[PDB]
Amino acid sequence: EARRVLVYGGRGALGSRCVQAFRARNWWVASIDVVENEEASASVIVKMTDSFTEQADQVTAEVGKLLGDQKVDAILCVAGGWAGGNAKSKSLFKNCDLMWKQSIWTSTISSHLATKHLKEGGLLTLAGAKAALDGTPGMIGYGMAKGAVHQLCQSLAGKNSGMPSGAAAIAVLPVTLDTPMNRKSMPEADFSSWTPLEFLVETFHDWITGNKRPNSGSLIQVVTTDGKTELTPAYF
Amino acid sequence: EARRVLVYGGRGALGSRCVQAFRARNWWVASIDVVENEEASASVIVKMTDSFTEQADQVTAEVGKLLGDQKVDAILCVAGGWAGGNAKSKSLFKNCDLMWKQSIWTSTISSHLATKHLKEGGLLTLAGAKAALDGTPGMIGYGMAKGAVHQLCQSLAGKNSGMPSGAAAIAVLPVTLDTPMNRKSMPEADFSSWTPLEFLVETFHDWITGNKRPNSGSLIQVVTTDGKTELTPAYF
Ligand SMILES: NC(=O)c1ccc[n+]([C@@H]2O[C@H](COP(=O)([O-])OP(=O)(O)OC[C@H]3O[C@@H](n4cnc5c(N)ncnc54)[C@H](O)[C@@H]3O)[C@@H](O)[C@H]2O)c1
Ligand SMILES: NC(=O)c1ccc[n+]([C@@H]2O[C@H](COP(=O)([O-])OP(=O)(O)OC[C@H]3O[C@@H](n4cnc5c(N)ncnc54)[C@H](O)[C@@H]3O)[C@@H](O)[C@H]2O)c1
Repeated sequence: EARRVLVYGGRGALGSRCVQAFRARNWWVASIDVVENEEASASVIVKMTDSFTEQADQVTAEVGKLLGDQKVDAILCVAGGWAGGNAKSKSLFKNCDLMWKQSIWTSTISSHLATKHLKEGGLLTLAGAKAALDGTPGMIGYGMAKGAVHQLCQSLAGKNSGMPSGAAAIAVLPVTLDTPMNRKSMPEADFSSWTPLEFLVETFHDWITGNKRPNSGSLIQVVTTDGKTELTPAYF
Repeated sequence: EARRVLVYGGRGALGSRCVQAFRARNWWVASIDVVENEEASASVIVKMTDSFTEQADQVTAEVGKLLGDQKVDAILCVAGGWAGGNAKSKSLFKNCDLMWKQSIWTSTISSHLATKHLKEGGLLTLAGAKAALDGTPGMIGYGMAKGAVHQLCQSLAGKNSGMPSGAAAIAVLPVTLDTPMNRKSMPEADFSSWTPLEFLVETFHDWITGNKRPNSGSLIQVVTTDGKTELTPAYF
């Protein structure tokens, strides 16, 4: 029960799969990323800038003009990426900068967009990390970025957060996704423990059409063992 | 047991009290803030910029030149500030931008500085928020900022985070501090539930000189009831 979806990070591995999948069902899908998705119904290009407010104002304004008075069924915030490094790393700063822009910036704008354009009873999905439920000594930036997302998910389920009535804010907490990039970069790893993209797509679909949707403010761990994926709630 | 301290946010309410207090004991104290602290032994001025890596590289380089081969007993990261707003707020973006720069940026550089300049058995203090242990619907940015700090504290206590041997990473989680600004801005509030600055200063002093120091990765709630402050551990 949905025909209007926004995919934030629409050109990423997951995001791309979503656009394709929803377009195949004849849903109207807009992709919001640093580059265009010609497969989407519409594309919003995020401006590359160090200025958060400049980027945010730009996306908000453009989505505003694109939607008009139309509300969407869901906003899938699937933007992110990974970078490692401990506190001593020479690349700490560069990596932190990137991690913040990919996960914190996107999560924040998404949240704002949800308050303005999500239908009542609609869905917002955020991208967290199972690893970020604890200290992440070998990946400072990433852990911090994802931790903040987790926290934000809590805020949105609270009274007077600005979320539309009956809408839900849900964070997905994966370990590793099965992507060609992951495959090339971790060639001798056990792919049988990586989550297929299709599994998430099918899950999102369920959540949208009212099937098995968890409460707002839920942190859902996505863990794959021997090619079988399971969903397990985690508490903040 | 200390004579060398760095205060990050050295010109803030708390930070200022620290510099004064440690200088009074004849300790060498450097203040790192957006403005100079003429009361400190030394002052490092953070460059105002939207570029995280530009700001970070600048502080790191300058602290490096200032310290040389000298290690410090402690780094008190007391930088922050507060801004409110739900997800629907028109000022969300502006407020988020500020919250991130004051708490996330500072916490991150501080952490990096600790790995390079903290003595073994030294201390790093971070500034969190009791409120950020849950969803903060009325203060998105703040909650996110402080949540990330909490998470980072966890990372630094982990194996191979880059922290010097025996040093500790401790986050302080206040409710409200007794500041003249708070007083002017919340005039009919119960000041008897606000934490005196001196209490934190005395606490920091204890932590530095080895008295009653909690484990690394500790989240210490600071709660004042009827002018009596108490320290209570919280778990991530
Ligand atoms: N792949 C994994 O192993 C793994 C493990 C845990 C979590 N995750 C997460 O799940 C989500 C989906 O992962 P993925 O594998 O599809 O990621 P991806 O790297 O393949 O795709 C992320 C997308 O985000 C876009 N993006 C980055 N910053 C952006 C901004 N400011 N505005 C707009 N778009 C921006 C990128 O351009 C890219 O298209 C991400 O948050 C990712 O971190 C992935
Ligand atoms: N005052 C309260 O009621 C209250 C409640 C909870 C937490 N806290 C926190 O405890 C810590 C001490 O609080 P305070 O009352 O002394 O804060 P403050 O606002 O009075 O001082 C913070 C300082 O941080 C500096 N700063 C901000 N961004 C900076 C950057 N990028 N580089 C350097 N310096 C930067 C500011 O210039 C200011 O001097 C802060 O993290 C604050 O958020 C305060």
